[PDB]
Amino acid sequence: IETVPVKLKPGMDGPKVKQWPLTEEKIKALVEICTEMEKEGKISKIGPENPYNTPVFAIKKKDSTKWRKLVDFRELNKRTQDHPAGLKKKKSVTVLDVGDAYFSVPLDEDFRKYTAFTIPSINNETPGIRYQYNVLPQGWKGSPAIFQSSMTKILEPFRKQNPDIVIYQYVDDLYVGSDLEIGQHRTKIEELRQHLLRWGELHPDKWTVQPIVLPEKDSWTVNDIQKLVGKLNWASQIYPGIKVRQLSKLLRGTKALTEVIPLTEEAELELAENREILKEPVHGVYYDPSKDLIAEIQKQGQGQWTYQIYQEPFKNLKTGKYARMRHTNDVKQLTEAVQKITTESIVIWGKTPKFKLPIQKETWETWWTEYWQATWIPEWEFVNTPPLVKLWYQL
Amino acid sequence: PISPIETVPVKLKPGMDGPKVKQWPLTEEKIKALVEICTEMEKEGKISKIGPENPYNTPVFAIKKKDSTKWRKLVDFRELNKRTQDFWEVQLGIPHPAGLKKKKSVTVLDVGDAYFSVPLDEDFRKYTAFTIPSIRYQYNVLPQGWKGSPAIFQSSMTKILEPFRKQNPDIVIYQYVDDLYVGSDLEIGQHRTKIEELRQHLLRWGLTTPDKKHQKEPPFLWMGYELHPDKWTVQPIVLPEKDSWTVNDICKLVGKLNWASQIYPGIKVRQLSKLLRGTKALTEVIPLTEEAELELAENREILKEPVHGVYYDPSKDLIAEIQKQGQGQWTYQIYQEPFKNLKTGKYARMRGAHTNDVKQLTEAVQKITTESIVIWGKTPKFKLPIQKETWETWWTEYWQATWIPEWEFVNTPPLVKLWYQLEKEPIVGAETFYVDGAANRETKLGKAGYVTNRGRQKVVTLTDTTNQKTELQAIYLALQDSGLEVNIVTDSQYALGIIQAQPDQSESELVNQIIEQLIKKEKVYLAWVPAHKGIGGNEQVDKLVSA
DNA sequence: GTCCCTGTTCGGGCGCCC
DNA sequence: GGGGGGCGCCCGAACAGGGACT
Ligand SMILES: Nc1ccn([C@H]2C[C@H](O)[C@@H](COP(=O)(O)OP(=O)(O)OP(=O)(O)O)O2)c(=O)n1
Ligand SMILES: [Mg+2]
Ligand SMILES: [Mg+2]
Repeated sequence: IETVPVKLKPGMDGPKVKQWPLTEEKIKALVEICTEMEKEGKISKIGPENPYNTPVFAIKKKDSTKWRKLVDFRELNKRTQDHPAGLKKKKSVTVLDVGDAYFSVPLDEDFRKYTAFTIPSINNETPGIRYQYNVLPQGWKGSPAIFQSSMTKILEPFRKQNPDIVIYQYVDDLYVGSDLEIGQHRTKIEELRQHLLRWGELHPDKWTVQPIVLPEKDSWTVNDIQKLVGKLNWASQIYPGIKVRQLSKLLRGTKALTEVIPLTEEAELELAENREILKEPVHGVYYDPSKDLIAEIQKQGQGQWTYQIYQEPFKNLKTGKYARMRHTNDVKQLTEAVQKITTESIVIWGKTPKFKLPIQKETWETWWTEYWQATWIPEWEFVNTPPLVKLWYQL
Repeated sequence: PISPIETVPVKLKPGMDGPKVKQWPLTEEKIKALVEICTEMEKEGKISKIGPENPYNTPVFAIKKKDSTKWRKLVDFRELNKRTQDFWEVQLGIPHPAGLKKKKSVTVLDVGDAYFSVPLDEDFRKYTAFTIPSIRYQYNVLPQGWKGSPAIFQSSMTKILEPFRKQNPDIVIYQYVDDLYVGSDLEIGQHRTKIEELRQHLLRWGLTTPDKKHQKEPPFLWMGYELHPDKWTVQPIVLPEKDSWTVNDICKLVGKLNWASQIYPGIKVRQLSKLLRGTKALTEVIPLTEEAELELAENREILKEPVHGVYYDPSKDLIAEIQKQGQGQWTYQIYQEPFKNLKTGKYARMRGAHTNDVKQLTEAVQKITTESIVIWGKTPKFKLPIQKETWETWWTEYWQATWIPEWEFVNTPPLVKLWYQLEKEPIVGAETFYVDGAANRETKLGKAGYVTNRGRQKVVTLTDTTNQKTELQAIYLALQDSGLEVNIVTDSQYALGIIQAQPDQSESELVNQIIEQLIKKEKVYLAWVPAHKGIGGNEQVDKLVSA
């Protein structure tokens, strides 16, 4: 088949990211997967005169005897030349991995060199083994694009036959929502997979926001109120309606932290007012597809994680909470969090967020691939957060 | 002979042209050596004489080789290298004897004149023009001084070995440039037959294997080690002994010890390492500190004793044990059977202006894990001098995600501990201090001070300071003037973030003094409040320190 | 905006291997 | 004396970001 020419963004050069060390398990898998891909003409061996590189690793689904290869194409995607509102409302949504579909389309010869990657060896027994792609690579943003036309053709009948079903794709992923019973949904999914075979679970209606909420108690110490005023002072950035004037007034003087303060009539009111302001939703937040979704996550402790998505500060598109059983592995939990938040954002806006991760770069890089199960990878950066904001979203 | 392998196409960077560079003057002894080498290569088709139709040129010299009875022709291609395209290096690291498995039969081979067996691209040959003066040539093979040569050689060597590896999946070939360690589970006779097969295979591809460099019996010399059948050792290390030390000599001593720490436990180099903190040139002499002087002897003593590593049994677990050396210095041993080290090492990086021993221990674990993954491709089990409870406290309290993989406590002091603990709730019957700082950006003058619920107030004037500093000074002063239990309220995110992280060491004299106080105290509680919102009595103290 | 502090990255010197 | 690539180690420059202040 003839190939679509593909460009880099102008003034931009191909990726040059160093491969990280892999475990024996992942390397054995990769070497296995790669030799087959080489037989099927899908990838070719290349030299070091190709100066590009993109990291590669591998993930093992659940309890299975099958590894999926996974190329970190985040950089390449950034450098590569350049949504169903109903889907977030289905009672059930299944995610299928239709990446295989891509290996059937060839890839622009003049582009192949940017898809170079390297298999490492245990103990550097040998130099890296370098490959490049000859077909459309999973994980590359160019892949759904080129293949979109053929993707519509596969589906148009299934859609005609099932007009109540919404099918969405994000790179290697097919998101499929229905309003059916389970079993009816599942049997319907097996239908699409069988329909897909001839060509060659989520519950977005139990997604919940985590509101800001204020302590309720019968006696207040100076400390209780000092915390309260500070938390409200910050919240008043997210809701201009909040006020901490009356409550401040009680902190007139210079008093012992454990002194109890009887709440005045006004202060009792301002407090009631504020409780209500927090219930009334964030006015004026318009999703902009020309800007990046930022995600912040705060570790709350004891398996509780809180998160917010916004493109501009204090202008949250969403704010959430993430609960987990209270041998807890913080790093495992955080990457399970990041995966679930990315999933939501793909569904709600069909785009991945930039994460600000509350962890040390090296801790995270040492371990996150042990817990990854997605076919995509969000951009991210690392932050040592003000322990101020942790108390703000505290439940 | 020259490999019949395909060349690897290379090119200059765009807009660039080959190197024109005068051949600096050589010693006679070397010119004699070079024509000896050149007349030989030229017969062998490895270099070609050029005419005037070649504009370019690049210097050339020769250093004796390691045996020191033969010479190595080198070319200072520093300039050509600036103008040659980029390569992606394919050599990802360095094989380590501790990652080798026990083999029934072992061999070590070198290739004879390795680079000069691999053909260089035709179109790129002109740029290699050089001149032997007493006759001027270009290269037809890879030269030793070009930045293309290592990756091209390493990659070619890998292509050449692929067929053999495919055919002999169970013979293990550690390939380091042209060095080959070949191991098998065969009896010596059958192994030797396989080695002949390997050698003929390399010969058909143009790579000779001189018997001089063919090891057949142990101990094998390989990558700077000696490999005996059940143990390995590093080749003897020799530290300098000057009575006057320069930066260069120091750096040369640091390196040699770092290298040593892979199998000699206990090595430390902090005292040495700081010496070169300000020093701005290799030439600069430096006086040893009594501290550093003291280190060297400790190390110098460590080396005197005999040590070895063992090979890796994959059917047994990997264990790593960490010890604390004080000063942000850590040592580890990786083993499978006790008192039989696989290898050793040290961690000593200081990440952060402020930190404590639990963070540093977490950084050690991360480092050893990454390193274990490279060498054995799996994580070790840990044995750490930290109580399970200590870790849990830290993990609970800490606001970052943090984690150590499977591990077990080992009561080998000095144990790692948190040195103080902020109260989660305000302390009843503890004086409340409202601290604050202000500083003038222009004049650089400041004030730190507090106000207490018991009527006390104090203000201290500072010089050459910063807002952040005044804010830290205010906290210090309140710790200084308070009893063993104090409640402190600050409006400084900066200060609260530092202290709340429970550091026990800091680059900062001030934070060190603060840390000192915090440890002396029975109970401390740090509250934050937002500034300039008239909150009492952050309000009253803010008034005092601003003038 | 500026100044301050703290983090990352990248480029030096050395070590070791070929 | 004058070269190359890899990994390691330390160090100091140049950033990048956030808070606090004019
Ligand atoms: N200081 C060095 C040492 C080696 N090499 C390269 C070029 C060599 O060809 C190759 C392998 O090194 P050897 O010491 O084995 O040297 P040769 O294989 O060139 O020669 P010999 O026949 O003496 O082994 O690594 C280099 O560029 N610089
Ligand atoms: Mg050789
Ligand atoms: Mg102030």
